[PDB]
Amino acid sequence: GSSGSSGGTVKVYLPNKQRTVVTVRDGMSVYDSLDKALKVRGLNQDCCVVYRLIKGRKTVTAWDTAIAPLDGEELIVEVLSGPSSG
Repeated sequence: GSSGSSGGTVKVYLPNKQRTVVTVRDGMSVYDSLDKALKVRGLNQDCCVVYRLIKGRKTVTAWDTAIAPLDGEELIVEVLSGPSSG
């Protein structure tokens, strides 16, 4: 959404129709990053997924992955759920 803000942070969209701004570090991973983002609610990196904003497409992300290559972007943290098949 309209947000004319440019600095050293990132917006994290939680599944709790909520969002949290985190600091962009060049070392930590997405897990250690979204870690709190989850704990804050009590979520876990087991039944949760993070989507990246690419050309307006939720591109799943890895936990082991780094958060360095995430300068100026937004991730969507959701809970793994849905009818796989059937």
